[PDB]
This record gives sequence, structure tokens and C-alpha cells, in this order.
Amino acid sequence: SIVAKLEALHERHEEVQALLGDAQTIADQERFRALSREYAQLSDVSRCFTDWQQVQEDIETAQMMLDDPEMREMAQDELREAKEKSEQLEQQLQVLLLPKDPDDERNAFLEVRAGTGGDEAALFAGDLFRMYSRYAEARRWRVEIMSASEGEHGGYKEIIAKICGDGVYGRLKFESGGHRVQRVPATESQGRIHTSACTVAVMPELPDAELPDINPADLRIDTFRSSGAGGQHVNTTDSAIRITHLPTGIVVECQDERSQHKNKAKALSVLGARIHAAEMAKRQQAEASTRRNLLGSGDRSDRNRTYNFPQGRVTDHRINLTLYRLDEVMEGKLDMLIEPIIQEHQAD
RNA sequence: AGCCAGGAUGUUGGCUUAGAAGCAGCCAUCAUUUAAAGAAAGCGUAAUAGCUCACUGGUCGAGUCGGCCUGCGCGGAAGA
RNA sequence: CGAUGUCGGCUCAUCACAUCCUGGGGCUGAAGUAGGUCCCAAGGGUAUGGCUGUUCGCCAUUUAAAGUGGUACGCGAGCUG
RNA sequence: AUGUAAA
RNA sequence: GACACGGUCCAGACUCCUACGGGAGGCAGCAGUGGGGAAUAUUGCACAAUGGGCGCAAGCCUGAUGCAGCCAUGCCGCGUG
RNA sequence: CCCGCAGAAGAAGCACCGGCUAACUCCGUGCCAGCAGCCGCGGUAAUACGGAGGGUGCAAGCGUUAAUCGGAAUUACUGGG
RNA sequence: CGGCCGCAAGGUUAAAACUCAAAUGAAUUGACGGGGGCCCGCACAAGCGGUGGAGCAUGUGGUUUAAUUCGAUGCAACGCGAAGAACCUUACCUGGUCUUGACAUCCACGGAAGUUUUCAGAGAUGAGAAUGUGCCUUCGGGAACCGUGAGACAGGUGCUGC
RNA sequence: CCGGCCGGGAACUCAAAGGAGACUGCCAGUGAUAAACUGGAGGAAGGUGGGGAUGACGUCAAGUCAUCAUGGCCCUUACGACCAGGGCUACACACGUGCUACAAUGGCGCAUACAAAGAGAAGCGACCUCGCGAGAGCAAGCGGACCUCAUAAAGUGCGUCGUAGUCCGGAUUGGAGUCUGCAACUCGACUCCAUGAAGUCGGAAUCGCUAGUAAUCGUGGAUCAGAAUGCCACGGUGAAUAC
RNA sequence: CGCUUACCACUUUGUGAUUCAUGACUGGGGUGAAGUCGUAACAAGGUAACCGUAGGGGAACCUGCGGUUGGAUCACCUCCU
RNA sequence: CGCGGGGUGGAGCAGCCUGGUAGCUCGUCGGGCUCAUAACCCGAAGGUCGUCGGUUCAAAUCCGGCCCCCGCAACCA
Repeated sequence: SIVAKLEALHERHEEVQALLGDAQTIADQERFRALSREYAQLSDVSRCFTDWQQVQEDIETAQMMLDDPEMREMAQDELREAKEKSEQLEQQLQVLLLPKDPDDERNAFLEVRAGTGGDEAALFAGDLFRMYSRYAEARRWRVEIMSASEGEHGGYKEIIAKICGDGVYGRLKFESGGHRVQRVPATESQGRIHTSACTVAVMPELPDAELPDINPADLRIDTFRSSGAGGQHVNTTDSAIRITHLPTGIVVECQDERSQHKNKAKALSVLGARIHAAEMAKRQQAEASTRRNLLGSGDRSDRNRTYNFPQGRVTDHRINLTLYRLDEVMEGKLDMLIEPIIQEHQAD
């Protein structure tokens, strides 16, 4: 848990403090950033671990020390100090679990898609839109339906939705993946628990900085004679333009009309169109290569979250939580699942 | 104008505690000792340290330093 | 418009330097080699094949280099078409 | 017409 | 008694020497090495015994053999009370 | 091969445990981690996965893999339709 | 694929790689037939009075909120559990409190139990003042009641009708 | 003082027990002279007279561990325990079940006749008085075939209303109130005044019924300090159709 | 000894057969816990099915011709031997 | 900016030419039919015709003015 992670951070702090005084390292800036993280973490760690060790010692020694009353009063004072130290350790964990980075402040795109069992997925994906809308209206987030493909017996097959504000992606990072469904559904007559799955993609903003300059100082413009037919004038004059980019290597050849300025206009518009095509193709490949890594095949396999409905259990594969509610979870209030994953993900 | 000197103690200053410390960027751009010193114009350091100028002394000892109005010039001014 | 034959190719070249190489120097973020940039200097040299009629371009391999242009973007009373 | 998978 | 393992010549492939005129070589022997592969051994002792070759015989050679070393590869037996 | 010295002293592992086929429970996950020669288990009360205990089988060997035959009269001449 | 035949469509002969522990044949018992025969029920036919159009009462779904407690949710849930929510009931929420406890038992110590009344507080409670001081005497003790301390535990209308 | 009020009786109504009777008992026809069917006579009741209870092996892995018990899981300075307030009654929408209606076989006012089944003591609460009223003050009888709830209503006579959203219907609202409870504001019931909407017979579609049923009308009880149109139970009038 | 003829190996040229990998592209085959559309076959499967052949259609498939029951119904017609 | 097509339920179209009326398909919501879905049926909402001005008894229409999407914009013998 966090105690096994804090010890490795304290050992890395004690190693970096010894390596800093050895004076054998030329580069020191990354070592100074590591020492800054060490001064942020290991001081509160050495406070909280020593306070918890002294509290556990003063409790376990005075609990069975021949049933004394003065040792019991000393253990009560140590328990008050233990409550103060536990509040200080919770404040230190809340300070260490803070999203300082400005990439966490960005908006997001949620893509809830159906997996196994279409009818079940539709019921489930519509309820997950309901689940994150309930979650989103609690903190006052804006929910806009960008695209929603309907199912058969209700729900939706694919939902792509923008959520805007201040800090959507940094709070909803850990939701890309699969979701189990164990339910007794409304579409099933028999009444046997079934397994259904749904896949959720979480995408960041990535704001469009499009249309770089054409850079006529970087354009190589070759004005040479044209091939073909038509007149004496074509032979005398060039009437053909080839423009090549230096940083991308895009070549556009125009031999269309008589005047070169109509040809100049086409030989710049095709450059702009091919720049826009080659940049939007790379952007759509960068979207797809991340979506195929976040969204799996869609099967019933374990992908980080398992939800149990007839037993009353919510068990995730990372940070094995055992919350037996399923009623304060179905109507917003997803703090207890999301927060400790952040707390022991920012420990690394 | 040259020549023998000075050109300080806290300023590791609070700053985003990784450091910006007279000199990346913030603002404050203090005050003493005072022949004189801007908490700094430049060089050099991860930051220091260090090196000059600002300015003040002394030898020296007669004119010198910087802007403005114009006339004629200089360069930019390279072809078959 | 009572006539100046134009493109590309072969041969033949001439001239300017806004110099591709060779030559002499300055700065460098020039340890040496190999470099980047600037000045003077035209004395000499400044490719071979595939494609395309193509000038040009790409490729393959050399070279110290595969210079830019003018001369009716040279040259048909020198030659094809 | 349809009623996807777990005795 | 071979149209010839440790004989000859010619033609071809591969290593080595050369003073470049030309030559040496053929572990599908025992050992041992590279390569292949999941996979397989020691560059050991001696003719003490047999057998083969030569010699009248004594004697000589024998990586066949008689063994020794390694591998639980297979079988058998014993112990770990 | 025989005698003497000393001290239980130096010498026990491998597979399996639902049926075929020899042997039972507990804990940890939870159609996941995984096992498996076939039927097949694991979906929060697992005699099947992992760990512990116990038992079973074989023994300096034990399991897996690869090949042949039998079972297979499922190549039928013995011995099918 | 190959060989042969044919004007062609194509026909004849005839594999291999790969996948699975099933495929198929007859037959029994249930299920069903918009298959047949027979029989029954306000099932159809005929009629009566209704619902759905309006207002009110109740319950549910959905929405909102601190909860709008939980279960039932096709016939077989929806004036259902509830044969009756102002507090109580209440299992829900907000706020203030108690933890061997509100309730069951064991040990040690102290005290008749009880009654009246006052102060602060939303009240639980906290802090008091008087009165009463027996049923058997091993009389260091009893048979009940009350308060304190520790462990066994208690408690749960928390989950699972799968 | 005609009130079964008092004598007086065990006939009769009512009432409780024990029995009788109704069991295809008999006849005629038909049917295999068998089971059985139809019709007829007696009878109050014809062929299980009528109704209720009594629910076959099994199906729905149908519901309840929230009535209870219980395996195992969990909390055990808490998800356990107590207190005050709020909520379970909130509301842009939809559905289910019932009541009141949309009127003239009907409304209003006066007079008047006929019930069964029940409940009652930290209860029913006569009679008298006051209040338009819900109820209040005083206070018998009864743990009961006597006492109380308790005047039954539709039904009948008479007068009015003339087919209009009107004298139908009664939602909602304001004021003054009454009962209970410690407290009626969220969030009880009832009465008076005043207002008095939608609704003029209902789209697609759908429900129950074959007899004292359908429909209509009233009463009582369980729950309960107070709080039903719901549930249970009783009674009055009472059809039509079944080829 | 040299010469020359006959046999003749390595090698070279020309043209075929067979086989192994590779080859842009294309067709069909087997696998998928979830796909889109249709319901073609199993009851008379709601147009009875199957086979051969020709044509058509996004697709199970449809239509015509020939064969077979590996098909139900035959208390609905009326009258009957 | 110059030219044209235009701006009719949430979306397509009639209806403008040639004025006496806001209409029809699709879609949305709700209820039925079925154990449930599809199909089918019923009911409701939805535009004042892109906006404004003028003629007319009457402008969705006839005409004109101002804003918004779309396509074109200097070529060839």
C-alpha cells in the first residue's frame, strides 16, 4: 500500500542525499529536482511513520501492562497525540496527492461504448452516461451530447460527449478501460446472472493549433518550361511551376493554364490542402493509436474495474476497494473510488 | 587622457524553499563608515568567487568633453 | 505581318562575378581533421547513364567541382525534326 | 418477426 | 587379391607456405575443435593377454584390443540405521 | 577380496490427490490468477488454480516431451460392413 | 492442382494444410404445431354496469432533495407488506451525545428500591437538595433493584430467498 | 298514561343444542338386460339444492434471512445505542385501483315505513341544557338478547326546479371554529359562512358478471389517544342474456 | 619418347519436364461469449422439403422443368358404393 | 464586396407562378396491441411561412429594402 511505497521513497531520498554530497556527478539539476521531491515527501514521511510507530508502541505496551491506570492515562494521552498525528498524516497525504500539473486542469472527451451483449451494453452505457452525468452535476460540470448512437431496447451503443470546465481530465484519468456487468437484466426471462462489458475512453483537450505559415523563404519554387502542347509561347516561356517544402518534403507540380499566377494560386492552394491533410492525418493517427491502447477488444476480461450488483460489491483491480454500497455509487458520489487511486498513483 | 590605490559587514534576503546571491525574470531599487561606492552598466560562474566601469583620492598640470544648424565630400555603389 | 525560324538536342564558343573547386585572409558557438559565415581574386577546370522531345527534375556512380546568367533566355545562308 | 452469454 | 581410407595422375571446391618458379593437405580413424542441434565423452596408459603384419627366433608396430576418465543414458544390487 | 581405527557418524528425493487411477481438509483470490492426457473446474463456501497440513505412488531416481506396438476386430487373411 | 472428354455450361478421377470431440441412424418420455378428433372455464356469442375523457384519495415508475427508508415490480407488483407516517412507529437524514454498552449472563466494590423538587441544555443527559433506609442474619454476607471497572460478549430492519 | 306497559302462557317469532329429511328413494322412456341420461309423482329442497373451508406429484433457481429462526460474510469507540427537528405526505410527467359526478327513473325542503351483522370499560356514553353546527357541561344503564353506539338510506306522499354548465356536480381558496393528543405548521378528522373550477357520457383499447347475481343504497368492525373513498362483514331494492 | 585416331570426365550453349520457397492482387475454406440485415430449413416452419439443371436477386434464397416421400390433413363441402 | 439559389413544424416537401385555407410525409413524446421488442393504431406538441416596409377588403404569396449558409470570380484560339 502507501506504507510500502513511502519506504522506497525514503530510501531513494537517503540515497540521493548521499549521492549529492559525493560531488562526483556533473549534472545536478535533475538531482536537485529529485531532492526537491525528496524534501517534499520524506520529511512528512519521517514525521508520520515515527509518530505512528511511537503510537503503536505506546498502545500495544500499555494495553496489557498488568492493567495499570497510570499507563492507561499515558496511553490515552498518546492516543490523543495519535489522533493529531493521524490528522497531520492525512493532511500530508492530501498535500502529496495534489494535482500541481496544468495538464490536469484541461477538459475532456468521454467515449462510452458497448462491448459484449449488445442489449446489456446499451442498458449499461446509457446508465454510465447517467452515472457520470450524476457525478458531473454534483461538482457543477457542463455536459453536452456530441454524438450518441441508440441501441435496440433502450440506452445507447456509442456515446462521445465533451465535458468542459476546470479540471475534468485530471480527475477522470483512471476511467479508460473496461467495466464488468453482473446483473439480472430486464431482457432476460430465465433469471440467471449474466456478464456484460462496456469500454470507456477518456481523451484530453489537445487544442487545435492548425495552419502553420506557408513560409515563402522556405518554399523552393522552380519555374521551368511545361510539357505538352498549345503554342509557340509555351516553348518560349515557362508556364509550369513546381513548389517544394523544405521541412516536410511536399512537392506540388502545376502545368494547368497559360498564366503562372493562376498557377501560383493553385500551387499554393494545393500546398495548403496537402499540409492540412498531412497534419490532420497525423492527428487522427495519434488519436487512434491512443484510443486502441485505451479501449481494448471489448471482451469480458479484467480491465481494472469489476462491478458486482447481486452481491452488493464494487471491487476494482487496482487499489482493491471493497465498498458494500451500490446506492451511494449509482447516484453520483464517486470520490471514494477515484481518490485513493490518485493517492497511490502519484506516489510513483 | 594616462599612472600607484579604493570600489565594504550581514545581501546563502524574502521569491515557485532545487538555486538564481549586485548582474534571466519578478518589485522593493534601504541605510551606515564615509577621501568615495550604483544594493549595480558590462564580462565570467549551476549560483558563487573573480575582473572592469560608474565615481572619489593623490602625482600631474594646461584648456578639454559632449549635443545642434548647414556647405562640400566618404561608404552602401556588383553584368554580362 | 511587300516575312527577323522559334523549343530542346549535337558541334563551336564569348563575356560578367552575385565564386562550384583550386588560391590568399578575418570571425567563430574554429582542441586537430571535417566544418558555418564574410572579403579579394574569372588564370584554369567545371560530369557519365535510365526516364521524358523536354530545358528542368529524380535516381545510380564518380569528381576538387557537376556555378549562376547574358550573347535574338547564343548558334537551322553550321545539322536533324 | 424478435427474443444474444452463466446450472 | 584394389580398378584402392592413411597409394598415383588428371579436372573441380576449400585452407597454408612461397625466395612467387611452384608446392602441401584431405579425421564418413582414435582423441579433440568450429558449425548444426534438445541431445552425446578424454588431444589418457600399454602391447600385460588375444589377434593381425614381418622375422628361424629373440625382438618391432598395432587409437583393433585390454583397460582407465566423464555422463543416473539403460538394467541390477546395497545404504542413507 | 580380507582385517583393523573412529563415530548414526557423510548419504532422499520427484510426481499426484473430481472420475479414468492410488489418496482429504483449510486459507487466498474469484470464468481473473490459472491447471489440464479426455470428460472438463474456477462467476466470493474450489476434494481441480496458488500456499499450508496430511496422505498416496515410485525410489537414486521421479514427472514432462518425442517415437513404436498392444488395447485398436477403429484397415477386419485370422477378424468389419 | 493435374489428366481426359465437351462449342460452352460443365462432367469424370481425385488430395493436402487447418479446426472439433463430436457428427449421424433407430427408438422412449415431456414441450409445441397458425395438425386432427373429443371435452371443460363469463373463454368466445348476447346483454348489463364500468375503466381509459374530469376532480379527489391511495400506490408505483421517473425527477428533485438531507433522506424523499427497505422489500414487491407479467398474468402471480401497483387502496401490495402497512389491520391506518404530526412525535412515537422509523428501519432514512442533519445536529448533539454514549461506549462492555439500550437489551441477556458471570466477577469485585459501593448503595434499600422508590418518591418530591430545582439549575443549564432542543432533549438525551450533566450537576444537585431532601425523604425513605424491609422481607434472613454464615451477620468479611444475603433474594431483587441501582451505579462504577475489565474481559468474554451483546446488538445489526447490514449483505445473501441465488 | 294502549308503551307487551303490568298480570298471565310456553302456542308462535327469535334463540341454542340433540335429531329427522335429500340419499337417483320410485315410476316411464332410452341406453350393451351394466354404469349412466332425460322426463314424471311426492317433497321445502333433484339429482355434488346454495355458498364457504378443505389446494394432488410437481412448475415458476416466483416472494419473505424486513414477522421469526439459522449457515457463512461484515461493523464491533461502529453500519451499534439515545435524544430534538426534518422526511416517509415532496412534483415539469405517466400508469394502476376506488369514490364523487356530468343530472329530470334527478337535485332540494317537509312528513314517514322497513333491517341484519357487530363493538363496548384508562369504553359505549341514555336523559336534560347551550351552541346554526361539528361538540361542550351535568350524568343513569351496561364487561352485556335488557344499556349505549343507533335517526338506517334508497322506498312513498306532497311542493318546487323546465334542459340551462342551469337550483347538477362539488375541486380549490379565505375567515371563524370543534374533537383528540405534550404539540394538528410541514402533516389528522369534522362543521358553518363565502367562493364555487373541470365535467354535458368519454379516442385507441380494456374489465367483471349468468343469479338474489350485475348495479344501486346504507350500517358495523379490525387498525386506532385522533385519523379512510381502502380491507373485512351484514342488510334494503334488485334485472337482462345464455340461439 | 613424341605425334595422331577411338572411348571419355570437369565445363559451355540452346530448348523442355518436374519440384521447392517467394510474388502485388484476388477467390473460396476453418476460429470468434458481443457485431449489421433477412428469417431460408426443423410443425402443414406459416410458399412442404430435398436432388439435378438454366436464369435472376445485398443474403439466407426465388422461379421454371424432371424425379422422391426422407410430408401433415383427410367429420367441414354433397352423395355414395 | 460583384452574381445566383434560397432561408416554409426538430428535418424534408406541397402550397409563391395565378391572393379568399397553413396542409402532407418523416421525426419526438405518451398510451394501447404482445410475456417483451419490431410492426400497427390512437392522441398531443411543433412552423405564421428568415425579418421589415408598400399595393390590396385580404399577403405564406405580388414588389422592394436590411442581415445568414452554399456555389462561382478572368478566362482561351
